[PDB]
Amino acid sequence: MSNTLFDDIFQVSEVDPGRYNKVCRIEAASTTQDQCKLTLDINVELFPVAAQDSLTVTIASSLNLSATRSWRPPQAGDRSLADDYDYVMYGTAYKFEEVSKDLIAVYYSFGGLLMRLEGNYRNLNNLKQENAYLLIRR
Amino acid sequence: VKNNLLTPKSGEPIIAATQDFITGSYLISHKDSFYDRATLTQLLSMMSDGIEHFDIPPPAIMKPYYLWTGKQVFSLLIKPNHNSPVVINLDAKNKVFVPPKSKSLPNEMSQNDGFVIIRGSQILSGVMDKSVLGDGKKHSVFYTIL
Amino acid sequence: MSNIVGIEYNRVTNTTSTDFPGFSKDAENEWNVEKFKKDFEVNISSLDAREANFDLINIDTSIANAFRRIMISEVPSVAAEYVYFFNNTSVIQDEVLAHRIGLVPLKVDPDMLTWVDSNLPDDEKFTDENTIVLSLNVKCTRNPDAPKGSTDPKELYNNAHVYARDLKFEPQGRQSTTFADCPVVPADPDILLAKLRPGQEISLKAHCILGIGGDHAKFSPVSTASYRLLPQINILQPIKGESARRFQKCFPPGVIGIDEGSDEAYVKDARKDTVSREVLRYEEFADKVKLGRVRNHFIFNVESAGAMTPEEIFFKSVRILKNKAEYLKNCPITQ
Amino acid sequence: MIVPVRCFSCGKVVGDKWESYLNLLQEDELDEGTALSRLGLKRYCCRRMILTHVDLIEKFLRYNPLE
Amino acid sequence: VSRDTWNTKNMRSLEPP
Amino acid sequence: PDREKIKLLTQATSEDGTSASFQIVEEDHTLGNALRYVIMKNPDVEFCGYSIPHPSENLLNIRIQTYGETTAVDALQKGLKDLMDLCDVVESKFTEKIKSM
Ligand SMILES: [Zn+2]
Repeated sequence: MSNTLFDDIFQVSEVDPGRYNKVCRIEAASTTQDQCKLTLDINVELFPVAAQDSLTVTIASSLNLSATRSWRPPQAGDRSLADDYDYVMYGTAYKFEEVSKDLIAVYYSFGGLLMRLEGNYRNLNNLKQENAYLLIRR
Repeated sequence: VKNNLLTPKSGEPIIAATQDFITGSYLISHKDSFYDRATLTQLLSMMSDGIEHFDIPPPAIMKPYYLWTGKQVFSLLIKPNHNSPVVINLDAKNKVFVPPKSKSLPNEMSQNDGFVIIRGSQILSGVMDKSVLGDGKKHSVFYTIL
Repeated sequence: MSNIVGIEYNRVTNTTSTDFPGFSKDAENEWNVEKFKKDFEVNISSLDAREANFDLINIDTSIANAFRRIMISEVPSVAAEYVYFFNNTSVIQDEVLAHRIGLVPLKVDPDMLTWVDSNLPDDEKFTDENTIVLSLNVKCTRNPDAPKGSTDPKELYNNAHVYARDLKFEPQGRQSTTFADCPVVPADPDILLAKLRPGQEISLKAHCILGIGGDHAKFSPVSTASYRLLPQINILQPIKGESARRFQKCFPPGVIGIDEGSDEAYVKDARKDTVSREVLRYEEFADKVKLGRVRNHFIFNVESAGAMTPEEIFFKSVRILKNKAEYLKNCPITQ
Repeated sequence: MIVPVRCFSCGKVVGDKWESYLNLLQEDELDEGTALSRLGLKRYCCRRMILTHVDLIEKFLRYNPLE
Repeated sequence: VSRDTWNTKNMRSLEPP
Repeated sequence: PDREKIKLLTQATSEDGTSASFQIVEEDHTLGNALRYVIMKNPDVEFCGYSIPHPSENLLNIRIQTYGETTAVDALQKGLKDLMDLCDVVESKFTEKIKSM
């Protein structure tokens, strides 16, 4: 509940594969938030995206609501987020930049799959930290 | 050899990746490259001699499958585990860099993977190019590690 | 995707197994027999004295390739190793003749020879349990009754062509009784070992021992041991009339057939199909066909050199894999 | 010089097919392709082993010094 | 064909030299 | 008692097991890849993988990393036994089909 740093419904404008066969840079404008734009690289082989479809994009930290140092998948029967989401990526917000007054852009890298999120008032929710899960459902 | 990785004429690196190494690095770091856990661990074992510990990071894709990108593979190449001190921060342009769709957009929003960003030894964007792994560039990964 | 290897016009996709726990949140496909034992299937398409075609279904690429590699390079076979030239007066150099004789495959069954130990002196190293001795004594003499203008050397001269059959088994001690029912003979006796003219003689004996294909190719018992993934052709949309004939010409003749009345094109036999992606270059069946390969369905074709049967070669390969696994399991791990 | 015993790539015995291939060419003449297919040389490596061979030993034997 | 040979015959050659 | 076949590489071994490199002589991709597949089918293994350090040496370093439940030696023994069972199943099916035909 309090682990979601961002959540919105986006209308996908463009989906173009630029010299790629399984990754597409989708462009999506928000619904009810006219200042909120979204550019996102998605594995369209696992999560196919077409033009002009509705995407629910949720940015969450601590998806699951030893000192082994190697990531371990959660148990199969674990009540967690991403159960109600088709496509989930894990990355890091590595840059915050201002695009104008009361409008900033936040950049995430999900292993090289980039995402640029544009908005105005999120200063108390989005931080430059490795803990950032991106959840998309259709 | 280790003390002479840079030519004294200009200081640019001269010992670096050759042709097939550059091609394989580019094919690994290519944005279409996704590896499951078994393939990733075999890649890391081949990268080492099977005698290096690797801290497997969380996969870039967590649903529907646990997939690692090739950029994560190369991030592990730079920094295999937490004991290794190599923390590299780098900004570089690949030799083929088509600019982002707008003049206002930052350089890593390039339409191709033409701009390399490395933060904390984590490759965030860009392919493993000749400008990043080859000779003559003072923004090379090996030049920075040196 | 999902177990089908994607065959595209420019690339091959989905070549990795993805059948292990850790591939997804559902930590399924963890190893257990009574699941592999129930899924795994063997389908023997044909069995001959020298060729076997069989299908390993629902087995992993790594295991099937282990079988193939062991067949090629780790199943032992008997081949000539040392050639002792009493006299070689022919035009072929002794080293070349020795190489050719070694390349000749012998129809001697292994497990009836013992592995040679090299830690012992030459005078005690070769035994009767250890070695097969084959002699070659051939002498060329001009045929006096040669027909007029008979250029052919076969009628012009006697023994002008040395063949593998000219190699004769020399039974040593027990060999006389153990190989009584099966005298060591060349699997291919028509191999042209050498060609001689009058006055040239070849006198040698060869010591044939067990060996390993990984050591020298002469010890490899398979002319070729290999597999191929079962091709899969999916016709997504109906193809009919004359585009159906054009579609049928993009595959080997018996692969896909033409339906009567229906007139649509349908896949008749994907096993007969060589994956040439000829249909993928025509931009009219682009949205109508999907080429694939079943990733865990293997069509093994084993052709023996002649020493053993291909089924015996394959069983020896699987036994070799099992035996090295067992030996490694029994070995104690040293620090 | 003389036909190699095995194909370089597969290891299939092709040294026992040289004379049969020659006889297919001369007696009851065939095309080289169908004569190679008749002998069982399916793979193009085994095909080239016979198709590209130059029988130089028959020419060397014209200089046999111990007649 | 279609007859086993490994069951009847002791595989001596498969021992490690 | 073959003490020179498989060795534990102590420099590449963690504390309390769960991470170890095993050097196996006279082995190559054949055993390496099958063993890696079988070991990766073990739910406790988080990292399996072999490398042949040099083609001129009959050598094979196989790296096993597990979670805290079991040790790399345990995982390796389990993988070897499971490969044994796999080969048993393949042998039984092949023998049955060869007999039947
Ligand atoms: Zn061949």
